[PDB]
Amino acid sequence: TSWSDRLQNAADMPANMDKHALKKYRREAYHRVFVNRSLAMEKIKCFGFNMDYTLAVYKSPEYESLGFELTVERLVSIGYPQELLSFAYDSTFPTRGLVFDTLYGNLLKVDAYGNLLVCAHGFNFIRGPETREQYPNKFIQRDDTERFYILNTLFNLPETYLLACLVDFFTNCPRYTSCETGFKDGDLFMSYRSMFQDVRDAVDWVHYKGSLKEKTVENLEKYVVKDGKLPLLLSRMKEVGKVFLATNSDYKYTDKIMTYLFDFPHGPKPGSSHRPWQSYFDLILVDARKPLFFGEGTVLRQVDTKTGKLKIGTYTGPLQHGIVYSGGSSDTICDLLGAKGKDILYIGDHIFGDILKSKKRQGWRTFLVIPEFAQELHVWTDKSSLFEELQSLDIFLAELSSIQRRIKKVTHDMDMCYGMMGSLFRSGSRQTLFASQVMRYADLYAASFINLLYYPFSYLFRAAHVLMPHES
Amino acid sequence: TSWSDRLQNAADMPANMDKHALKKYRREAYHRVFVNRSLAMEKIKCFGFNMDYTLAVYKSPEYESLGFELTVERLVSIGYPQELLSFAYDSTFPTRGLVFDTLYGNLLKVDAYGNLLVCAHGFNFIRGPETREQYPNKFIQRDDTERFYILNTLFNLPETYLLACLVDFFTNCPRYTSCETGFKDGDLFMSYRSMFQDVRDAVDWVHYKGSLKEKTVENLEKYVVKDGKLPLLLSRMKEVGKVFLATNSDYKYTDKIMTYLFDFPHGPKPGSSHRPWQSYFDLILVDARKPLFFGEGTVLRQVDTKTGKLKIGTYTGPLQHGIVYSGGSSDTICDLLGAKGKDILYIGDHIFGDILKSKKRQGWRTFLVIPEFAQELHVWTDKSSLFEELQSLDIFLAELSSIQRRIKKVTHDMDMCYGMMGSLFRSGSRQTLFASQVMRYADLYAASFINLLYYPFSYLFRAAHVLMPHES
Amino acid sequence: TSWSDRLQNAADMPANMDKHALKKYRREAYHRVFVNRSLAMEKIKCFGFNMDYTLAVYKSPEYESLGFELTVERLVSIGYPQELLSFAYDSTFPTRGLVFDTLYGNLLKVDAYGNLLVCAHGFNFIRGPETREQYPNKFIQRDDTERFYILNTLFNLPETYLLACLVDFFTNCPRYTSCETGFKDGDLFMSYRSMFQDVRDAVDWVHYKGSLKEKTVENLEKYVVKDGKLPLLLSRMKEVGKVFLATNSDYKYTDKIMTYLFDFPHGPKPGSSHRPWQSYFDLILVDARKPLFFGEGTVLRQVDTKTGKLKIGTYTGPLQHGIVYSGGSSDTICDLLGAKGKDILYIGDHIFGDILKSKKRQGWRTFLVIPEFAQELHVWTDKSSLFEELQSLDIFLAELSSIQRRIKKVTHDMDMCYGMMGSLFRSGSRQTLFASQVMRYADLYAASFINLLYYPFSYLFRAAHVLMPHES
Amino acid sequence: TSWSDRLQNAADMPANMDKHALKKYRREAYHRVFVNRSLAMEKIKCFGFNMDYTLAVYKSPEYESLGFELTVERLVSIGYPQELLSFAYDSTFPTRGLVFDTLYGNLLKVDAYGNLLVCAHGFNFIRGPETREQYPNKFIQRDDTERFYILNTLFNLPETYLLACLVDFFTNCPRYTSCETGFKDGDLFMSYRSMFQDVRDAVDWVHYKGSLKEKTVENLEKYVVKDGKLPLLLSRMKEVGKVFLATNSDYKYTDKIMTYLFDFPHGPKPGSSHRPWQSYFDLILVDARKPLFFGEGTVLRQVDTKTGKLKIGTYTGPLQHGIVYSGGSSDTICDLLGAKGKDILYIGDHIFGDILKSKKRQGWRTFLVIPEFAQELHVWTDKSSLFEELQSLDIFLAELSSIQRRIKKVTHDMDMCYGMMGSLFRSGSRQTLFASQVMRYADLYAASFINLLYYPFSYLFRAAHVLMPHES
Ligand SMILES: Nc1ncnc2c1ncn2[C@@H]1O[C@H](COP(=O)(O)OP(=O)(O)OP(=O)(O)O)[C@@H](O)[C@H]1O
Ligand SMILES: Nc1ncnc2c1ncn2[C@@H]1O[C@H](COP(=O)(O)OP(=O)(O)OP(=O)(O)O)[C@@H](O)[C@H]1O
Ligand SMILES: Nc1ncnc2c1ncn2[C@@H]1O[C@H](COP(=O)(O)OP(=O)(O)OP(=O)(O)O)[C@@H](O)[C@H]1O
Ligand SMILES: Nc1ncnc2c1ncn2[C@@H]1O[C@H](COP(=O)(O)OP(=O)(O)OP(=O)(O)O)[C@@H](O)[C@H]1O
Repeated sequence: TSWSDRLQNAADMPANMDKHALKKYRREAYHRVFVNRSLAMEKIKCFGFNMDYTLAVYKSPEYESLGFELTVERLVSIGYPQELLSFAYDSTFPTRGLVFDTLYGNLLKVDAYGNLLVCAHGFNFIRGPETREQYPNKFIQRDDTERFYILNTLFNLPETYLLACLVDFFTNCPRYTSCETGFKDGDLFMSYRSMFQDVRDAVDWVHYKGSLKEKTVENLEKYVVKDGKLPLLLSRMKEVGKVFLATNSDYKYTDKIMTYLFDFPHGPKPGSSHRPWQSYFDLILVDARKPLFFGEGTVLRQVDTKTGKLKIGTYTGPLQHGIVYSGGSSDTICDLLGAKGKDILYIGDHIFGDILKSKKRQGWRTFLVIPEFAQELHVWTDKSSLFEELQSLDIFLAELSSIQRRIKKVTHDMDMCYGMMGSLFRSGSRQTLFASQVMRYADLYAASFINLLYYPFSYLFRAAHVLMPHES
Repeated sequence: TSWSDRLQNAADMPANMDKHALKKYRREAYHRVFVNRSLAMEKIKCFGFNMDYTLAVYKSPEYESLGFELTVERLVSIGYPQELLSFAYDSTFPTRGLVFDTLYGNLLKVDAYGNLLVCAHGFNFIRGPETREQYPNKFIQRDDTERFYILNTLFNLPETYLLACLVDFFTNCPRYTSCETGFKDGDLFMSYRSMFQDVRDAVDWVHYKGSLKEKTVENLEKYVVKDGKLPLLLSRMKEVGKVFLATNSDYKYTDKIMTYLFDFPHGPKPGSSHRPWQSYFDLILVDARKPLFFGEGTVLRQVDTKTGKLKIGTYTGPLQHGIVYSGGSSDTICDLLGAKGKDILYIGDHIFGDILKSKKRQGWRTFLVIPEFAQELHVWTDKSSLFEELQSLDIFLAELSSIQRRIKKVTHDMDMCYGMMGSLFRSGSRQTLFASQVMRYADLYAASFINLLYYPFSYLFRAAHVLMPHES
Repeated sequence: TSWSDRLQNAADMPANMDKHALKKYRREAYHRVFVNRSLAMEKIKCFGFNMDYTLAVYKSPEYESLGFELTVERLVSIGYPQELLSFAYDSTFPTRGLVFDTLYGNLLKVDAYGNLLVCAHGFNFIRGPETREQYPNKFIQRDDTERFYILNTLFNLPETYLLACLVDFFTNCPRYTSCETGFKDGDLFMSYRSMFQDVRDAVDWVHYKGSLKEKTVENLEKYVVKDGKLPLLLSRMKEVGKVFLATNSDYKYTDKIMTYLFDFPHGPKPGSSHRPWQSYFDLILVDARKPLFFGEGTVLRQVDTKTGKLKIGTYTGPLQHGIVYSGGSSDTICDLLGAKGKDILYIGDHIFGDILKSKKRQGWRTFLVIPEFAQELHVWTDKSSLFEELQSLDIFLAELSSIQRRIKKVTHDMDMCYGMMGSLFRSGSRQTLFASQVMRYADLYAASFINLLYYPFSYLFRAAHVLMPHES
Repeated sequence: TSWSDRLQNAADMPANMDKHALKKYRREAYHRVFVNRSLAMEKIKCFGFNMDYTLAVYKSPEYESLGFELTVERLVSIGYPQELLSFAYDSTFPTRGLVFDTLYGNLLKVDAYGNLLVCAHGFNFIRGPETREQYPNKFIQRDDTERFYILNTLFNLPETYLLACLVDFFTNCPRYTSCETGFKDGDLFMSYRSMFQDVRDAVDWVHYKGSLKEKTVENLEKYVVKDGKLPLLLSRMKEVGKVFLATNSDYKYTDKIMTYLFDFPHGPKPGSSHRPWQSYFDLILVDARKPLFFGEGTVLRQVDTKTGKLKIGTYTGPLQHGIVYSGGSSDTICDLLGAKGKDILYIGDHIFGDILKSKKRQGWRTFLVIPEFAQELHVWTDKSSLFEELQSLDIFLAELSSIQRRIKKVTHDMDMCYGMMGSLFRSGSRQTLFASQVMRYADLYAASFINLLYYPFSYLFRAAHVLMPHES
């Protein structure tokens, strides 16, 4: 049971729009919208979306394995050894949000302060004392972006695992000599940094020049979650405000995916005429180039929706029915829809490029979709006893040696229930950088934005006020 | 009664080192150390200090008025109108941490998200609806550092007030025509941006080329808080670890100020031989150039402590008794003291240049001194009824029009008890950017670091664990 | 008769190595090496080459027309109008070295000071007075590289003509409205700058992702000059020094072209065994990335000459027989060959990326190949009477109105003998930027480096010393 | 007899404005204007000047020694050793235009290609073979501006000598150990780079914060050449065009110097009423900040000519009689005077900041004043026999070992007649970078712009056309 199994299970259920059924449904944690800062939904005048892993949730582990397989094949194609073909994607290893240290070739799980929570070299999980040789302060400088790469997105899950496979493979292959910063192969030296760049380039290649999109579109049922409640919720949003799409993907791929997402023998509700996906949007913008989109952006272009090609020149005209934009900036959207930032609820899955940047650069309201959250929630509630014991040990240790070794043991057993790299949100009692960024920049979050269907449009999402220590 | 009156009052009390007297003393909020993240003092091996507003707390409002007067005189000296000489510093106007908007000439109090809490043009406090003409989303882009300047330090309190005096003066003087972005004076246009730069340059000039330091040193009793408990606490720190000074000030001024701070007819305790201030430090570093200090820093130099001049060349030698450094970097300190970041408690007053940067760049532990906090605490406890009523109104409004107008009225009455720009930490129920940065980057904070004297060196400072909404 | 016709004509002649025959052959201007700075050939220890338009001279106008056709087809493929397919390359329009002004859409021929010599908007040649509206000082700022693009290479001849075709087409097509800085097409605006970037991108695409290389290699006799004297001269160079290749092209294409260049039923001389092209080189380096090559360069890689792919990792080994390098820097070559800069004669066709940069960055000696020079020389000698009359008019005008109008008329008639954009080297009595860069940075120049065959290896190439006005 | 002795000698002669006397006077080389590019004076509509070493020629060696003495005193004041006070400026050592190599501490005389002509470490002149250890290719990369500093101006003559004094002093002082890149002094290391920066900072300090200007103005007869022909030539320029001043100096100093320059008991000619210096200028601009002046420049300000202070704000008004500008850009001048670049003859002494930059950035016509040229001309004509012998040896050596050693010997004897660093313009038969920049960017040059007085305003300055080798 993967996280996308939970989501597709909830997607196969028709929407019971009885007012009592909704209030009861959103009592379960899997259907709730969780709130970091209070948000009065009645003030939202525009609902904005990205597409990938938000409207189009790619099924797991099939999609990650496809991306992994095509990336491995690209690396072999450019000269990596044939043994890469023996790799097989393993969804229990990677957790999202890890940091690859290109100097020493380690995957790191860190908190918001750069403190080390987990350190794996290949598949070898390095314990505290051994990490101090490379990390004397158990700490990394997050601003050293040349050295450290944060694997933010679900698209990064294949390469997260692949980086560890590669370090593991070169380390244990007798043709290579392991050095502090890479591998020696006779008169060739492969640094972890250049290896990382090859992987990163191959993932980009797979997405932009390879066959990933083609293989996705030829088997959409295998790769993309489909939910009849999606047209219903969007149609309700359009009744109370405006709806826009702003995706980094190109129009041809967006058209294929969105057509599939809306391919039901009916419109918003069973019994209604089917409507094209574009009719659900007041504004459609592709090739957004987020997060640059939230600053100067790029030149605003017009898509020829017949050919899927850009028309030649900068588009200077108005928002017209049927027009599709390419590029532009977030100001394009606000001007064309007559919106201010706080009028907008932007619904995305990229913690940095969608949520952090729209919040900090423009003061948009934010809803973070966390696709793995359906599975994380299941583990969290099933193992809440382990966490509670952890909280008790920390309290008992505060009043006071065998307690500290028991804290590490419970922490490990809890973390392993999530996978080898632990929970997206914490390791034991220590929060991750990702958890901290969610809390700070996502006003609302959930496994799926479809959970908004279970709340009335006048709903006041409420968070407790934050107080300083001296104020409480 | 200024905030420095509270501090000097607590400074005139001898230290009662009875173990029960300490535990009782630190029960009062004015003597507590407040905790944002747990910190086991037994792990601290090095105590580091800045000097200005930490070891040398400048008395208020005398010091701010002196800085104001010399800045006004410098501006008049370079050609500003004689009417500036009629200005008089007013400590009830400025609050620290405001943002000057150089485009429109406004002082802004903002939260961590750039939302507007207060907007004053000159001395005219602009209400919500009128601010939307210039701030359509009631929001500023904090990354637009060319436009927005954050007035972080107590040294910025004179210019905070002076900026408002100047906007007020040019606005109401018939020789000038007010425009959106500055003032027209015939064939001369003075933008708010160039006016701001003149003020900023004049404050720098006053500090580096003017008479401020000279006038301070000639009347240290008037301008600098003096506390016999300072040598005692530093001496206790040196018994359990190492002690270092890292100040942006030059050696000649540091020597004068520190000599005064230690000028008692005794050493750490009454009855003990007096010791020179330098003997309290394992490492003394001046001209630190923080925050660059916490990255590449500058070339490490050696001070000739006889002449107060730098010796010629880069210093390549070891840490020797009596040596004084200039420049260098935070790595200089860690290498020379054999410390890792988390071994260090760095005690400073600059939320950005001392605390944020040492935390994020180096993983140092941090203690933020907030000199005005003595007065803020007094107002907070005296007016806790107003805040409680505010909390109740927000709760009552959440279950549900005359409540919202009452919320704004209580918010104003509460804020005015702090001064015209309100509390350093909030406006009503909304936290400031400064409060958020304190919580995120200051592990400990207090009105004075002397409050550490009331805690044993094995003390475990404890903060509650942070949980995400779905985890609680 | 194109310039490559002259070259291939001289290539079909076997080499007469009789000492008197050589001295007599190099008396004709078409076989001379011309000298800007004295160079003692006996001091040259390494002969270095680029490949494109130096070793592999592409036949004209066939190769330019092929590049033009594929670029037009790429532009139409991305959405430019079908009328582009009616364009046909015209070798009489473009001269190399013109500057495209992306602001106003003009092709400019300039001198080294940025003075305007010729200005064409589309195919409309703008006369002096009309150019002053856009160029008030008849002058462009050459450092404004965002605005002005210098079309340095023969590869730029197709796009030189295509830019003029496009400006001409959009200007005279009634669907578009001509504006100062581009064309309006309803709600789309196409600036000259974005049009230029489309052209530039399409030329790059044609070379790197399109079919240009493929179409060249499938008909090498049509597209590439072949000369049996090339293996002979290289073999003689290797007898007295070292020989290296440093090309921006990739190994697969280099191998195909060079194999063709050496595909004779014999080696250096008729009767000798054929040798593979690689045997003529002590060092072979592809993917050079000049001019960055002459600074930090890129990571040094090793080519797997079986697969044509790079081996994985940085190459740390020594110069071995049969090894082929990729990337690296000019220091790679100097270290591996044990050469200092002035030991090296580098033979290239890129006035900026080969000659200027190797001279200024490294102090290499330089030989500039100018493929069109064979034709320019023919016109120069045939029309020397027109130039002489021009020199006389300038002298007569200096002793003194109908003379000035006659100077412009002779200047035009002379220039048109070269083509519509005149001589590569001048317009009338005014030298071009290209001529000035040749004189300053090319120690030697000729239509072909094969002209070195007509000089003994001890030859002292001599240039007259330059004197200041007061020194003569 | 210094170069300023020649100039002041020619300045003490009244102007004989008889038409025949002028034509005869400008036959002597000392009164000629030398021509690199033809210039029709009738086309010049604006004459522009800098002040320092152009209008105000500082007497030699008195002014250089004053600058040297104050710089040494500043260095000692900040901690350099007392032995510096034993230095005495020596005008026979420095030549203008040398390059200080901050890596190895050498003064270099180079040609335009970075080839080494002279290399002195301290006062030790390093011969060819010994220079190859540090300069393997006898070549420096001129674009390595962090390493190499070109000493362009006469203001740099004191520090040119001082750098050599310092290297000499530290090398031969037993307290210091000489290393490749600087000097070790126990636990202090002084790199040549930081030593150079101290010198550069001290020269700036002397000019901007020290007593150099004050000491100059208190004895103007000692320090500044005064010529009654200066008001006459400027008055004649104003009769045929406009005249402007654009100086990097401030107004207070400009006013003092210019008042002295015009302090005669008469105006342009004996017998005429004296006029204030400002009346000779249509436009006066101080604080120009050249060469940035020739790009974006700085904010245009207005000088209050009563107080010598800037008025507050940007000046938006028109060119008015009596107005004085500060800052701005070259476009300010062109707009206000209604001039295009080629209408302007700009007369300056800074080969880079005045001449090169105004030529390349704006297409101004240029006149380079070379104050030492009066003395260089004397030596050139007196030793023309040595140069002729040198030319003969080079020719004789071209037809062909004892000739080459005789070429070096004649080259040395010729160079030493100019000073220890040889001629500004060459070393033997090799031209300097400075000579090359003069030829390329100075349309006209002379020891003084006063030489323009000997030419009628319709004069056509003529230079021979430049031809490529194949064109002649
Ligand atoms: N999740 C992320 N993905 C990619 N880049 C990020 C992410 N978070 C931060 N960055 C960027 O990485 C750089 C270094 O981050 P740094 O920790 O210095 O600042 P920060 O993110 O503001 O830290 P904090 O979380 O303490 O606010 C910054 O430019 C920041 O914008
Ligand atoms: N108190 C401060 N004083 C001066 N500069 C600051 C302060 N706080 C942040 N900055 C700097 O101002 C710039 C813009 O801040 P921005 O809000 O973009 O990032 P941030 O400070 O990381 O935000 P956040 O508080 O959301 O983490 C950044 O370079 C940041 O480091
Ligand atoms: N033929 C060329 N092709 C491409 N870029 C060039 C060429 N010639 C010069 N450049 C670059 O264009 C920029 C602007 O040239 P600019 O005229 O400012 O300097 P320059 O080339 O040194 O001039 P000069 O010819 O007077 O020496 C510089 O960075 C220069 O290196
Ligand atoms: N006399 C000078 N003084 C100061 N800087 C200079 C001088 N001459 C050139 N420069 C600057 O130094 C840098 C390096 O010069 P470089 O030799 O790379 O270019 P260049 O001056 O165009 O050379 P060339 O003389 O061959 O045209 C450039 O930015 C150039 O503008």
